[PDB]
Amino acid sequence: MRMDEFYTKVYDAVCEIPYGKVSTYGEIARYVGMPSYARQVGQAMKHLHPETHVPWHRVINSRGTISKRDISAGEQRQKDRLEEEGVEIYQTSLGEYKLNLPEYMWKP
DNA sequence: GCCATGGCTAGTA
DNA sequence: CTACTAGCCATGG
Repeated sequence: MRMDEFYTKVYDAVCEIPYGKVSTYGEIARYVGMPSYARQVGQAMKHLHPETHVPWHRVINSRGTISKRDISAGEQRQKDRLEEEGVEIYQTSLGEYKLNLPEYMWKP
């Protein structure tokens, strides 16, 4: 399998998500049959124009937190998205937006 | 050829 | 609970 097909598969998947629930970079590389490519899933999302109707925000690291993404402050748009999604979000000791991971994982 | 990034994971201290 | 490991891997200079 080449890239770009890859990219799409992902995108389609991240639309397969149910409003409210979420998944995980790894939990998606694993799925589109490309287990190891978790890190590329981040990038895939990193790309994306702001004009999209794709559910970027509702996706996280296996830690069940908003990944750092060092270069950004959309970490907030991601937050202010799901407290909008009804998903309850709790800020954390020395920073961090975390939340009950397994209330919201996704299943066929 | 190289390394330096990256929205990563899964260990084990 | 945190911190710091291995490994993983495009992508671009």
